[PDB]
Amino acid sequence: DKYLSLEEQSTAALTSFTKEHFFEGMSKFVEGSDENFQLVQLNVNSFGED
Amino acid sequence: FLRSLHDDSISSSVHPGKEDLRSLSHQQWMSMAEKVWNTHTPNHILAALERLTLNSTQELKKLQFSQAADLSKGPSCQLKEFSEPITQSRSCNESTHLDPQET
Repeated sequence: DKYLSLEEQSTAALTSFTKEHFFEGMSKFVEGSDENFQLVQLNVNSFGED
Repeated sequence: FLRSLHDDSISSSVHPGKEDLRSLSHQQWMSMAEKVWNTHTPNHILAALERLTLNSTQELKKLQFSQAADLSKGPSCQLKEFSEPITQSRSCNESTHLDPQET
């Protein structure tokens, strides 16, 4: 129990890290959407102004 | 041990004779793990694991803050000369001559 919850937190922390550093622009959109966490197909294309 | 398995899986170099050594290492861990469960109470072991887990989480957060700081410091920042030669800087080495990293 308590231990497994801590591990979940650790996993959550690892997940946040992986999002920020491997998936460049996403910090802005994390707030609102509650429900169905569907794995939004991170179209890589947009960044380069160039 | 797991890391060693990992590095090997990644480096495709199946040196013939490594299996005897793996088994031994695996047995060594098994003995140690067994000893741990014989010597200490399950309650204390789990408590120890909880703490290890908290530590591990805190380390990850620190790494997140440190990497964010490295991305925002895009270069205007001037080479401040700070002084004492205290830290060896040896780390896992010593290494960092490279930063010519001119943009």
